[PDB]
This record gives sequence, structure tokens and C-alpha cells, in this order.
Amino acid sequence: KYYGNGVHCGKHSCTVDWGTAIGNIGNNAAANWATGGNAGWNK
Repeated sequence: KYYGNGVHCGKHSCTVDWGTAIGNIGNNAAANWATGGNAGWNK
């Protein structure tokens, strides 16, 4: 399911093996990067 390039599909876009990390990143970019990321994404 998760082993390589495009396999994990997975949000219909086929979310890439980085999926949930890039999810948390993009979420806290929208929430907190107005401060420059003073708290940031997953610490």
C-alpha cells in the first residue's frame, strides 16, 4: 500500500509517501505562518 512513488491512493490525487507530514505542514502554514511560524508545524 505505502511502499513507493504513486501506490498509496489515497485522497484520489495519490497522496505521496510524505502524505500526513505535508498535511500537518500545510495546516500550520495556514494557521500560524502569519507570525513567521512562531510555534510552527509538528515540533
